[PDB]
Parts: sequence; structure tokens; C-alpha cells
Amino acid sequence: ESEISQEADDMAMEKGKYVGELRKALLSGAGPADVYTFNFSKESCYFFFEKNLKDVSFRLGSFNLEKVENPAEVIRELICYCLDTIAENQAKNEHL
Amino acid sequence: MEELEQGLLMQPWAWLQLAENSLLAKVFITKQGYALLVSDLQQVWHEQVDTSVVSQRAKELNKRLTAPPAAFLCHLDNLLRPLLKEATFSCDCVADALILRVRSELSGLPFYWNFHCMLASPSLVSQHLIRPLMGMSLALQCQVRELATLLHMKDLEIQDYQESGATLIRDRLKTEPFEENSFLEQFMIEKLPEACSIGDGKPFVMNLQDLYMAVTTQ
Amino acid sequence: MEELEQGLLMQPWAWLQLAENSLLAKVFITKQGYALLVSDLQQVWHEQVDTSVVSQRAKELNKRLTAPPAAFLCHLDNLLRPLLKDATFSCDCVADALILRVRSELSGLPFYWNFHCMLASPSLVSQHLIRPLMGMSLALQCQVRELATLLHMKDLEIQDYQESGATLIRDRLKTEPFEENSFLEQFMIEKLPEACSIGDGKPFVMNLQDLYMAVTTQ
Repeated sequence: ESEISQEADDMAMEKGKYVGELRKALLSGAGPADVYTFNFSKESCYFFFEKNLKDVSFRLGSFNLEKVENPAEVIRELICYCLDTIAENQAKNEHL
Repeated sequence: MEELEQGLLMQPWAWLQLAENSLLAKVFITKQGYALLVSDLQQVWHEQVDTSVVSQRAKELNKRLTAPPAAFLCHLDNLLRPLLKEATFSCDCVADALILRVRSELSGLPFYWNFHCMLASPSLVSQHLIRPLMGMSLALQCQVRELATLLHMKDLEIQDYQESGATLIRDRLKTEPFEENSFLEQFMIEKLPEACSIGDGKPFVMNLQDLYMAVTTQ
Repeated sequence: MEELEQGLLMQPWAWLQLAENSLLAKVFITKQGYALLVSDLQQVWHEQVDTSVVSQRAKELNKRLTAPPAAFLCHLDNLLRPLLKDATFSCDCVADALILRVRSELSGLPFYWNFHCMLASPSLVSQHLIRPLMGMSLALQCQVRELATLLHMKDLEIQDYQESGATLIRDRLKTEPFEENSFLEQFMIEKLPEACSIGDGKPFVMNLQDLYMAVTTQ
């Protein structure tokens, strides 16, 4: 939770922006100037994003993770979700 | 530092928009600190702060939300952007140090900013609570005197015009025979509550910052 | 009875007579002491003393004196408007304690008595350096604004008289169509830099003390 509070004063703009920035970093989306630079150290399993400007680095957002013992697990989960939604899209589309 | 003190000497007053106390502030927010000299009408101050003390004052009231020093500085620079020059203002007038309880929000979690003004010593007051304030005040007194004598001579011309021609034109901007003392007394009736009870001070700033632009001579 | 501070919000600004740099040592001498808020617009002092302590101060600083405390109380009441209470006054504008020397001399053997205006209370500093000074500054500014209205009306009166007939024949001493901003633009660059003259309080009692007394209400 500590990685979710002080980052707004880093990015230093007022409220509202920070929560949406965190969510859109977690979800899909990244701005060109409001970029959530995905500083995810793959091996050490730590994700953070900093929108640095104005005389010092601005840690816009940080979100630690916990590396899965078997990498293939959630990858297979996500890709099987993608293929399931692909098949659903094609079948519904023909009915469309 | 002295750069921020001088900028305060040139950059104008601007009342803290809290609608609680007459915290008439002088806005000069430039890098390596700022100068927001805030007076509460019951104590004197001189917030000639630099970025380090700016950030440590920002941290002194913060508990869980923090930032790098320059991050704090530019954050508080952005803080005045929508309202003064994050548009939430408050303070505690009782405190000896003017702890401007500026509760601007950045995360949806509480952030605590105070425009903590250093208590102005009787030698510190002369920098900005007197030299620009009394400079523009004496300037306004000279303005009143000069405008009064100009009104008197223009009314002499006007009376010469009636005595040479009895034409009446509009009777809507027809001036009364002007008296400086009568003007001052009639002003001490309705605008005195504006004067003595400053309240906002917005009439002070948007009408005397023109004098502030060139009161920095001293 | 806290009338020292109440007498220090309406405190008249009296120009102290010195053999040195004269400051605006202003006080409301009471039968229970006084409050000498020395406000020369350079450094602010305050003698928050009761009648007993100041009277015993005089008795102890008078080397061989047999006088009642009421005698020196009247001696102080002679400084109710701090012009001359006796010898000639002399301030010590070096620290937060102003030594206002009053040599009790009537052609005898050596004497030396002086005041001790310890650190000025910032509340009453604002009561004569910020709050009613803020008030009289805003009052003078909106006075200049109402004078802007008055000047504009007189200018339009003179002008509309000129093109409506009976124009004055002395073209070499008339005035062009005037406006307040034409006065303010020249003021900001000529008089405002020089009307910004803080001085040793004397600029206050020549131009600011009167309207201050007009705004001592709060």
C-alpha cells in the first residue's frame, strides 16, 4: 500500500489524475506525455512508472509484484482467455 | 533567498483564497523556493523560503504522502496555478507560525501543505510589510492629494464654463463641487468596513498591484 | 484592564522629539502603565508595562530621588502623546528593546532615566503595522478609484463643455481630455517610486497618520 500514496506528490499534480493514472497503468493505456513508463524489472519482479519532470525525478506510480513459480501458468491462462474470446467473437459474428 | 525576496518585492500581493481569514499573501513562486508572504491582520510574517525549507515545511504536516524536495517545490508551484497564480486553502490564525492549512489533494489520500511563514522580527517587517505596503500607501496619499487639486482646478474650469455658458448636457456624470476632506469622510463611512475589516483583500490586490509593480524602488 | 492594547489599536502616531534619529514612538500612557508601540515603519517596539513597574524603573534609575509613583505617572502622562515628557528623548534602534532615554534634569547633579520597549507583540504590530495599515492602504486605494470616477466625470464635463460652446479663450493654459489612467501611468513611474519613502516614521505622520486615525475603528 505504501507504493500507492506518495507517488502522487512525486508526479505532483492535483488529485483525480493520480488514481486514473494508476488504474490505466494497471489496465490498458499509456499517454505520450503522461506515460506510465513500465519500469518493470522482469527478473526482480517490481513494476513502477515515473513521469519525471520539473527539476527532479517524479515517481508517478509504483506497483510491486510476486513472480510466479511457473511462468507458463498465467500466460496460458491469458492466452486461452484470448482464444476463447476469439472463438466467441467468430461464432457470434456469423450469427450477427 | 534574496532572489525570492526581491521577486516578492516585485511580484504582487494576492489574497489566499480560503474565505476564512484576511490572509493577504504576496505571490512569488519561482524555483529554489518561493516567497508567499501571508499576513493574517493579527501577526507579521516573512515567508522568504527556499526549496529545502519549502519541502520540509510540506513534510512537517504530511504523514504518509511525500515527494522529493524539488518535487514538493514544483508541486506547490502547481498548487497556486488554478486559484492563486490543489485549489483548496485554509489556515490556523491562532498559531504563531502562519501554518496555512493548504489541504491540496493529489492521490485521493490526504496531503498536508502549510505556507509556513517565518515570524517576522521588527527588523524583518521592513522588507515587505512596510516598504512596499507603506510605499504604495504614501503613493495613494499623494495620488489622493494630486487628484484632489486636479479636481479642484478642473471644477474651477467647469464653473468658468457655466459662467460663460449655461449649457447642461447629461446631469448623470455632473460632478459635485469636490472637497478632499469631504471625500475622505464620505469614504470613511461605507468603504471603512471594507478598509478596517479587510475580509478578503481582493479589492486591495486587483487595485494596488499596479502600485506594487513599481513600489520596489526601496 | 488590557486598555494598553486597546489604546494600541487606536494609538495616535506622535513624532518623538530626539537629539538622534527620531522614531515614531507612540504610546497610550495610562494610570496603569502604557504600551509604547514604537513604529517608525523601520523597527517595531512595544513597552507592555504597568504603572508600578515603570514607576519603580524610574525610581531605581533616578539615583537619589524621593518621589511618589504618581509623580512619575504624571511624568509619563506628559508622554501620552510622546513629544516631550520632562529631557530630550533618545532611542536605541539596535535591538528588540528600545531604550527611550529621558534624562530627568532640572539643573542639579547627574541623572539618567530611560524606557525599555521590549520585543513588540506581533498582534499589536499588526494593529499598527498590518491590520489598520492594510485597512488604510485599501481605503486610500479605493479612494483613488472613487477619485478616478470623479476625475473622469470632471474631464468629460470640461470636454463636453468645450465642444458645446463657450469654450475658454486661454488655449495656452487649458487641459487636454484627461483620464485617471493618464495620471496613474505617470504616477507609477514618477511619484510611486519616490512616494515610496518609508523614512523614520515621519512620512507616516505627515501623510498616513491622519487616515490611520480615520481607520483606527478596527
